[PDB]
Amino acid sequence: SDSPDGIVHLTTNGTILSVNPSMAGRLGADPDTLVGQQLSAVMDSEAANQRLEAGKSAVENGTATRSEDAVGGRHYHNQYIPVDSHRKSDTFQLVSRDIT
Repeated sequence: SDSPDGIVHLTTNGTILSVNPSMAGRLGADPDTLVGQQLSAVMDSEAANQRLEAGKSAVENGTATRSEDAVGGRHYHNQYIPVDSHRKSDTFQLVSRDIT
C-alpha cells in the first residue's frame, strides 16, 4: 500500500526506542514525542500490552512471531523480530501491517 508498514523498535519492558514515519503518523504524533514513551502511553493500552507479550515471547525463543490485533477501527498483522537474538535479548522490531 501507500504507507509502508509501521515499524517500531521496542524494549521488552515497552519503551519505544524508535518509530517509523508511518508508525508515527498512524499514532498521530511525531517521533520526537514518541521515542521516550511507553508503548501503552501512546495507543490502546490493552493492545499495547498484548503486542508486548508477543515481542517478549519472540525475544525469549529467539524467533520471529506474528499476531493480529484489532485496534481503532482497524486490523493489523504484527511481526515481532528480536534484534540481536543472543546478546541484545531485550529488544525487537515490531513490524505492523494495516490489513483493514
